[PDB]
Order: sequence, then structure tokens, then C-alpha cells
Amino acid sequence: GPHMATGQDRVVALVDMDCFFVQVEQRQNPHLRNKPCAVVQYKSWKGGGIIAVSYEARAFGVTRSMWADDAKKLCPDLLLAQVRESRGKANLTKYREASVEVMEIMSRFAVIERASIDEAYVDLTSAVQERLQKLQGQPISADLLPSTYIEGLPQGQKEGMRKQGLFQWLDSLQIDNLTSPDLQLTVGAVIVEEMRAAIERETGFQCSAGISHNKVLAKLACGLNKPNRQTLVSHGSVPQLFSQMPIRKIRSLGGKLGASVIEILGIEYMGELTQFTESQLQSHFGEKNGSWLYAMCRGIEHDPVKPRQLPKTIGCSKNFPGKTALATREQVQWWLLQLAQELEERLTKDRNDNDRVATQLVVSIRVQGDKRLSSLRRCCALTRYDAHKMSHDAFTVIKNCNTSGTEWSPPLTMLFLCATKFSAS
DNA sequence: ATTGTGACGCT
Ligand SMILES: Nc1nc2c(ncn2[C@H]2C[C@H](O)[C@@H](COP(=O)(O)NP(=O)(O)OP(=O)(O)O)O2)c(=O)[nH]1
Ligand SMILES: [Mn+2]
Ligand SMILES: [Mn+2]
Repeated sequence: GPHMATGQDRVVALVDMDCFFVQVEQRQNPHLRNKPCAVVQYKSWKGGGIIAVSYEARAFGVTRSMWADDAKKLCPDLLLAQVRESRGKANLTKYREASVEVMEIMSRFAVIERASIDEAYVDLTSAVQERLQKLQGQPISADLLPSTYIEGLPQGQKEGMRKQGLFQWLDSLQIDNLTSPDLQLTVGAVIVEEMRAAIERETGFQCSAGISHNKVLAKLACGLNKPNRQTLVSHGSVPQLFSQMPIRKIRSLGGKLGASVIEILGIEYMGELTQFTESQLQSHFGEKNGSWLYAMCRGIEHDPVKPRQLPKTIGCSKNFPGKTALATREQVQWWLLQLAQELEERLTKDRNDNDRVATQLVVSIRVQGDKRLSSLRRCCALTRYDAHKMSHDAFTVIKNCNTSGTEWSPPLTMLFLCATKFSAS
């Protein structure tokens, strides 16, 4: 009853850019705007692998992880932009820099947690309190929410339905109670409209967002009405929303754990989890996961928005599939040097921009015929931003994997160099 | 022959 805390203390948003790499390329090349297009990596093998797809191209069935040649079968007029290649590998610098543009705008409104190259969580609780006190009890006009959907409304064309649901929501609002969670979410949504307007004005990029009381619901909400819209998921919307929500749609349950929840419990949807005790869930999935699942199926999650705008690691990876797998010593050395040169460039720029230095270098490899994505992972000291030294140390750290009696065997199908353990400088 | 990352948990 009164003592069952409902996890309505916070206002959290998740902002995620729409078809991000495509928008970056469309901004640079106006011929690509408002067209079916996609961004690929490489080009020789089946036209390259697609990593981002405009919404126009998605209507033809083009998806991420498709080969461009196959996508062209679905979409013969598909336009393609290629990721930059430097030193024989994909170079994602243009998109990392675009990301920083967006992150810097978001950071003006509130402390953010970078969650990927194109998305961040925002803790808006303090900003909402400030705005509520500034409103001095003034109601909230629908004009302030021009791109907001209220999940689960209306009850009882697309734009018309959106505005009907928004009117139902706004007429139901108790504007006098500065502590109403629903009001707090609404004011959050007003701020997020302003944030998304600023992002689009100042970068040209459109994005969607979710507003709810925690990160998992905010991330789920964001995807409900993409592209170029934001979605408010209130605490009261959760039972209906979860009643037909496949468990795999929830962040962290899209893999083996979610499959085991489904198989062991004999359920399909998030809402069915409510019928199990906390102890039952802890028994099957462990104490942490069990407590998390017990609260999350009731809409409650406590994971904080971490104050972290910069990546915690800076890494460089390249696959060598099939007959391109590295089978000589000179090959492994040359590719370790290419990787180290890109790493050195990114680290030197990171030091100048962010006043920090990495102190540990992680070397990861895959060997041909190995089932695992990473065969060996070994760390050494990173004492100097020098590509030649980083590559020699990575080699020193992996060389005892070679079983040849000049050659390399088994051949290497992946190299990975990652700088970690940053320290102020 | 999805590839290139990046966060985080387990032991
Ligand atoms: N290298 C690489 N980059 C990737 C991969 N997957 C995604 N990216 C890059 C390209 C993506 O643009 C970007 C952001 O990933 P999302 O937010 O998951 N997708 P988006 O913003 O495209 O569309 P939506 O409107 O549905 O959010 O990350 C990958 O497997 N490899
Ligand atoms: Mn995105
Ligand atoms: Mn994203």
C-alpha cells in the first residue's frame, strides 16, 4: 500500500539519433537527402555490409547487416555512402565527431550518460523541478508538445490520433500538484522537445526520444514512434504496454538470459513476470537479475544516469575472414601497426581534448576455426602514445600463440587493440 | 564473408 515505492522519483529521457550515419552523410551530401539510402563498410565483398538505413529505404525491406548487393535486389534505386577507409580499415572518425556535436548540445540542458555513438540518457528531475517552479502553476499547452506521443492514448490519420491522445493526457493533468509524477514526466517531455529542437537547429540531425521514470522505459519508449518523434511512457501505461511486450524487447533481455526466462518460466510477455515472487526469480536467474526482473516487470528500475559523456575505452578492430586470415609474421606485424597508428591518432586527439591519458593496452585476437569471437585477450602497459611501440608490445604479448616452426598458424581472423584505464592529465 | 565498436558482469 502506502509503503510500496513505485519508482516514480526521477524523470529520465533517452535521446537516440534517427538513422544516424545516414543523416551524417545526407548532411554532407545534399543529393542523398529524402532518398532511400544506406551506409556500408567496405565494397568488394557483395557491395559492402550495411550498418545504417534511411527510413525511405527501410520501407523496401533494407536492414542493417544486409549486404549492399542484396539490398539493391530489394531497392534498385538505393543510394549508398561508404565509411572512410584509412590504413586498410574502416575509419569511423566522421561519425564520432558528429556524435560529439550532439552530445555537447544535450549537455547544456542536463547531465548526460553517453550510451552509444548516437544516444544518451538524460536525468531531467532537477530541470523539471526548476521549470515547474517557473511555471507558477500555469497549465501545459499542447503547442509545447508538437511531436510527443502518449503511450496507451487515446483510449475510450496518424497526426490526428497523436493529438487526440495528447489532449486526453493534458486534460487529465493535475497541474496544481507539483509532486505528481505524471506532471513531472509531461514537463520532462516539454524540455525534451526543446532539446530535440536545439539538436536539429544546430546540427541538422533529427532524433527521437523516450521520456519515463527510468532508463529501460525511456529506451523502450524512444523506439515506439521513430523517426522524429518522442514518446512519454507513464507509470500507469506499464501494465497494458507490458501485457503484450515480448520479453526480448527489454534492454538486456534480448539474448541468452531472456531466452532462459521464456523457456524456464514458460511465458512470452514482460507482464507475465508479475506472477512470480522475487525469490522465485532470484532462484532461477540469480539474486541481482531476479531482483531486477521483479521490479522491472512492474515498471521500476533504479540504474542511475551516470555522469559520463566520453567513452571509457578507445579501440580499433579488424576482421580477417576466410582466405584473408593472417598467416605470416610480417602480416600480423603490419596490421598491428595499422591498428596502432589509428589508435595513436585517436588517443593523441583524446588527450588534447579531454585532459586524460590511457594507461593500459588490451590486445585481443581470434584464430581461424575458433568458435569464440575473442580467442585471446591480454593486457600490457601503455606508457607512450607511439604506434610503433604499441604494435611491438601487442606482438610481444600475443606471439606465443604462433605454433609454426616465419609463418603464423592458426591464421588470425581478428585483431583488436583497445586503450583503457584512463587517468587525469 | 555482418563488421567495428563499447559497456558491463562473472570468477
Ligand atoms: N560499425 C558498426 N556501426 C554500427 C553497427 N550498428 C550500428 N552502427 C552505427 C550506424 C548507426 O547509424 C549508429 C547508431 O546505431 P542505431 O541507433 O542502433 N541505428 P540508427 O541510428 O542507424 O537508426 P535508428 O533510427 O533505428 O536509431 O551506429 C555495427 O554493427 N557496426
Ligand atoms: Mn539511432
Ligand atoms: Mn542508437
